[PDB]
Amino acid sequence: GELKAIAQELKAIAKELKAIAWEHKAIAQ
Amino acid sequence: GELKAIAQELKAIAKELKAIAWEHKAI
Amino acid sequence: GELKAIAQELKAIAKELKAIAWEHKAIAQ
Amino acid sequence: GELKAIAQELKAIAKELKAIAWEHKAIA
Amino acid sequence: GELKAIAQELKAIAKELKAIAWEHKAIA
Amino acid sequence: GELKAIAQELKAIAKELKAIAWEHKAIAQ
Ligand SMILES: [Br-]
Repeated sequence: GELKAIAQELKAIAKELKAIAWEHKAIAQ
Repeated sequence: GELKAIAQELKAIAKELKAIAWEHKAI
Repeated sequence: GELKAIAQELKAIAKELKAIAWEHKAIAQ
Repeated sequence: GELKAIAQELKAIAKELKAIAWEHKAIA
Repeated sequence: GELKAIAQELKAIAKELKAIAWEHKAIA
Repeated sequence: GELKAIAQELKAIAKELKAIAWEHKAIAQ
């Protein structure tokens, strides 16, 4: 379904944001 | 429901953005 | 309702991007 | 209604994204 | 539509995100 | 459909995020 595909994109977005959040944390040494 | 699920992913999103807002406040 | 839930999480999202905007604004000024 | 409320939050999100971009450009 | 309107704001979001990556591309 | 249109913008959004994500990594290096 298209609602399911919408959740899938939101999920991929969340993990990209997860990674960036981690970079900032790492970069904060 | 797939709307509930959509909401969950937005919740996770706000969680990461919050973490990011902080690490900026932390640098 | 579930659409309300979605709108509420987008409000929260908009908020964090506001905070992030301010921190960047800070770095500049 | 609710779909409207969603568009207006998106709008607000777009606006804040634009604010961040401006601040990036403004460092140099 | 309202759905149509949501897509336009999401399109606006994509655009601002693309501007952020451009400034970042300038730094990096 | 309009839902597919929405899912496609979310796909475009994930892409730019991904690029920004790779920008932060390059700085980390
Ligand atoms: Br950023």
